[PDB]
Amino acid sequence: GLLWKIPWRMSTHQKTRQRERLRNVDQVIKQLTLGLHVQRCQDKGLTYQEAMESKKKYKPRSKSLRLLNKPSVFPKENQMSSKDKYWTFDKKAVGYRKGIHKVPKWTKISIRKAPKFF
Amino acid sequence: SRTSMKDSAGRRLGPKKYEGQDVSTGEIIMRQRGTKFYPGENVGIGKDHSIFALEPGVVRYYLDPFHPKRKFIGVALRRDLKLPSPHFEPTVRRFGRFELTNKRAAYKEENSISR
Amino acid sequence: RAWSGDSPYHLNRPPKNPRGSKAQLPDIHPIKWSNIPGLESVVINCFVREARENQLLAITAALQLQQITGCKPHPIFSKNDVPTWKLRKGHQMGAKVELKGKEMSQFLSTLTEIVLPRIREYKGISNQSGNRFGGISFGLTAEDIKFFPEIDANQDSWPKTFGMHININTSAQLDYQARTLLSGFQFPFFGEEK
Amino acid sequence: KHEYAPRFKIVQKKQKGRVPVRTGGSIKGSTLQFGKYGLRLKSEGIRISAQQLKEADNAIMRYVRPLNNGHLWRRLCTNVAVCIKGNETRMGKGKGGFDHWMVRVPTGKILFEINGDDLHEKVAREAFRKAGTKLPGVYEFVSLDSLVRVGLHSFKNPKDDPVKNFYDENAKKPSKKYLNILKSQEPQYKLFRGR
RNA sequence: GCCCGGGAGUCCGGGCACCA
RNA sequence: GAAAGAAUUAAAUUAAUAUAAUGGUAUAACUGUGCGAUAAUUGUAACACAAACGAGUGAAACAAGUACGUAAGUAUGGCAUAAUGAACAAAUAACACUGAUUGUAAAGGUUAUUGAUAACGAAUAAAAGUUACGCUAGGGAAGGGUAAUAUAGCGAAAGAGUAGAUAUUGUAAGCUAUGUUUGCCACCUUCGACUCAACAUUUCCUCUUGGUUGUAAAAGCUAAGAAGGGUU
RNA sequence: UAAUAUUUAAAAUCAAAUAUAUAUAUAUUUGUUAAUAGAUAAUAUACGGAUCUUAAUAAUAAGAAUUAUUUA
RNA sequence: UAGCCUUUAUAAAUAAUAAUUAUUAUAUAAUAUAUUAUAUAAAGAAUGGUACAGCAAUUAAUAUAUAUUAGGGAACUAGUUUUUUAAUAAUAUUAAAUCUCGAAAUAUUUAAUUAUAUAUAAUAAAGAGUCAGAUUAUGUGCGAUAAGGUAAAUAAUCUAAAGGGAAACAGCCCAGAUUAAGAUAUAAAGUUCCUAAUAAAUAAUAAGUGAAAUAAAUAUUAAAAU
Ligand SMILES: [Mg+2]
Ligand SMILES: [Mg+2]
Ligand SMILES: [Mg+2]
Ligand SMILES: [Mg+2]
Ligand SMILES: [Mg+2]
Ligand SMILES: [Mg+2]
Ligand SMILES: [Mg+2]
Ligand SMILES: [Mg+2]
Ligand SMILES: [Mg+2]
Ligand SMILES: [Mg+2]
Ligand SMILES: [Mg+2]
Ligand SMILES: [Mg+2]
Ligand SMILES: [Mg+2]
Ligand SMILES: [Mg+2]
Ligand SMILES: [Mg+2]
Ligand SMILES: [Mg+2]
Ligand SMILES: [Mg+2]
Ligand SMILES: [Mg+2]
Ligand SMILES: [Mg+2]
Ligand SMILES: [Mg+2]
Ligand SMILES: [Mg+2]
Ligand SMILES: [Mg+2]
Ligand SMILES: [Mg+2]
Ligand SMILES: [Mg+2]
Repeated sequence: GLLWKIPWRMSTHQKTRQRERLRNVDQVIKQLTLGLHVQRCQDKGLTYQEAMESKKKYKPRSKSLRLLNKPSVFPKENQMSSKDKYWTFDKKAVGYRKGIHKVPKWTKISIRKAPKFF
Repeated sequence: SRTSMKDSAGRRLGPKKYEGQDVSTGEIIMRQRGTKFYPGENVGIGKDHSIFALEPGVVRYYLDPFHPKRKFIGVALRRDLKLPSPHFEPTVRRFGRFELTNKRAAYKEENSISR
Repeated sequence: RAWSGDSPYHLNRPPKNPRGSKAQLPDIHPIKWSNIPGLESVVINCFVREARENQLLAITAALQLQQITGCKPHPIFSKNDVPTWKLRKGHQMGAKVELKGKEMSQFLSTLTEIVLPRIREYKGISNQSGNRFGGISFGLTAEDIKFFPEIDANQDSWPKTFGMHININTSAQLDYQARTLLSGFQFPFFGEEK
Repeated sequence: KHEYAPRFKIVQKKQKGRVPVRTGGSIKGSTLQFGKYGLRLKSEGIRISAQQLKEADNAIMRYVRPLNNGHLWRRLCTNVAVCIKGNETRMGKGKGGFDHWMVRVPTGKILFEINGDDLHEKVAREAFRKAGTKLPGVYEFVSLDSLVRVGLHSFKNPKDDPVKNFYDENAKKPSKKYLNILKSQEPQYKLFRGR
């Protein structure tokens, strides 16, 4: 019909970009957590520097942040597998897999955890 | 009838007022077929099994120990207090009538009686 | 039977119906001093089938029952519909009487001393007739009913007579016990082998 | 006797649906619960029609017939009725007429298994290969000690799994309804319900 | 609904209004 | 230790529900019974749900009277969701509201009720065809896609083949390719003959070759290369 | 160590890494084949095209422009 | 007509939008086996029955040198055994648009708090246009798991959107042009030349496979693991 010339693989450059994006997302989360921790420290009664130093850093309480922190639910880039950085689970593909770059707004969308065996 | 093609519209039944929400006496809370929810404190039930508020207050959904395997919707009279209210503690009533200060009005009220 | 909790679906599940049957069964308690077999009640049901046509027959049957027993029967209506036999619901057909206490004892005595003996070829109750929780049943033909005292005294009065079933409920846990008990009251069980 | 023609009372048409790609890792129908050697699906889930199944069955049967005390059992039944429109007709004017029966087969499911003291495993394997040729997927031979297909490039052993008691779990972390029931059971409530 | 023809009742066929 | 009572627990459920299906229902709405035929009453109905409007749905409360109930209370028809139809014009009653000079009336209005527009928001009380003799305004409100069918090929091999699946054959089922057929979609609005042919190869002949208990030879059959020339 | 019959797996197992008490234990995370054929029509080859696969002897010097995992 | 848009304005106006707290459990500390504070874990107030998961009940399917119920055939002298036929029961296994006993995420959604106020909501007086949409992705119905097909659902873009990339390109990937300027960050995409910009590392490939549109069963050859 109408030619949408989009390849089934990604170029190395694309892959690298994807990786970078993933890393950035992780970093954002990390930063958020750090901020929360330092706020907690300040509330308790410490300085900024002191808070930064502290061995026992506080985990976040809010559900979403906690979930993000868990690597079971939301892996970090170094943890993540090759097969999940550049492919998603498609319920109706051959091999039940599909290049992430096919997913509508893949540059914004985050999607790490494919199914366990698929 | 080679083709079918008939059907009725959706009935829009369901919860119309959620836990924590402030109702006013009369407001419909839940629409339903049958009683999936039962009337609780300060709540009435109409011909459709529609649950509605009898008093101004806050809507709550609860499980009543006295009635296992039944879900309740009720109106707590004020927000702070829980609704499957302690069985022996005195029942929190509203009264909710104002007194006729205006003297003429009061007089009129005094005068008026049953037929 | 309760469900094995080896899966989360078993959680709020209704239990499995008994391995053997659909219905649940009672516990058999040992026969001690507190729960010896005894006669509980005697139910007589005379479902006159010819009453599908003639409704007066039902009335006559009821009267006969009353005469036999000395306590008011209750009408038996046709509970089902079926075309093969001419049967339609809402039709009085026969009478049913619940006998208890002294009256039931009296009835049993009458059955044993007079009727069952007088019936020509009677070889006794069948041993297979156990309800299985200590209940026993047997029939009487239309002819045997003539042998009752209240009917025998006036054969002129009773042209038509109607056969009946007799059910006997006992405090027995099992059928064999019940039949033994019945034998004590002079009931011949020479009908068969258990 | 009628796995290929299930006798439903009300012969009713059925929406096409979709073949499940059991993502929670089902393992159900994927093990050979009777029989020695089996035939499993290796590829993506597929809709196998009754005719195909029958043909496969017949192919297998010729291998079994010779065996003394040898038999074949069929693990799946064609339960979904398929309606097909006449080729000549155009779009519209409702759904077509009942054509045939099919079965949705997930990725790792066993179609058939066999057994028969006499049979050499090689022969069985051959038979299953032959059967495969009649079916619309790609198939694999399974033995009594071959690990279960979960995904399409992933396996597992059913013996290695969490043997839980779920009542206990519930008790540990209870639902609201259960709690309510418990409360009700507790003395005062029981006393004062006054039904 | 009202009026006929084949004391009341049933069962049938005619009309006469109503026809917005 | 027994008898009786009060029960309680379990199971409750597809039985029953005026009536389809769904949701509910034993604390019963389900069943039985007493009284009662009364809430299948009368004015105001806030406020919600729903909702374009017209409509619809639940309904607290105020007042008037009634039924049952020791009382608490409960009843504004039916366990719930279908069971329906606007205005206009007519018709019947009530109202005391106007009464075209005044008084009566007529007529209109208010309240209550009646019959249908099922194309069911109903164009009129009242309405079918044909035009290839047609005309006007407009709209498009074989190609492209698909490959079910078709043709072609493969994989596996039931079975033929005087024996032996695989010389030659090759059921039904499998996997594909082509866009040469019959269709489907609606992006988009003529079959033959003559003349001249160009291109392709899935080759009919001619050239080379492998297989052929079915290559003795000659004729064949089948397969590989091959489009140079030719193909009434 | 030869031959032998399957399988193409990190589920299990092993290795490595991260988080919890911590030289261990617990929990999570990641790591398991490749070619060739099958392969095909009509204006013209058709990765967009050029073209790209490296080699001593010698280059102040080329060494994938493919596929997979990465770095700056 | 409502929906979506605009103009002017109103206020004992923050009602709007977004998130958080709200629950359960464990550990520690303090008071009276409870309450508070701190930490940690848990898909964490209330509403729900899709996926997934399941075969319970309902509807369907399979297997028994198993049990029962009768029948057919059979041996010896009606009794009996075996071979079974069907049904029911038992045990095991299975699936479904109109089965869900377990059961997500997304979702609907509440009060207070915090953030958005050159901001949002509500209302009042005025105006419109629109009511043949298209594609992409996801989950579907119809079709044959055909269609650049058709019908709806969710999101985006196009419609009405220029710019960079996808060779060319409505709908893809990024990004919204007030006007310039061109120093610095860059997005998606790329970096031998055409053509703006590149150097490395480890493997694999010898087919030009492949190099921005992956063609299947199957066969052959090799390689690992047991
Ligand atoms: Mg394009
Ligand atoms: Mg509906
Ligand atoms: Mg399923
Ligand atoms: Mg029901
Ligand atoms: Mg009622
Ligand atoms: Mg309205
Ligand atoms: Mg009309
Ligand atoms: Mg009309
Ligand atoms: Mg007309
Ligand atoms: Mg056409
Ligand atoms: Mg075409
Ligand atoms: Mg050729
Ligand atoms: Mg070409
Ligand atoms: Mg290129
Ligand atoms: Mg408008
Ligand atoms: Mg559904
Ligand atoms: Mg229109
Ligand atoms: Mg379209
Ligand atoms: Mg336009
Ligand atoms: Mg643009
Ligand atoms: Mg826009
Ligand atoms: Mg702008
Ligand atoms: Mg190439
Ligand atoms: Mg290509």
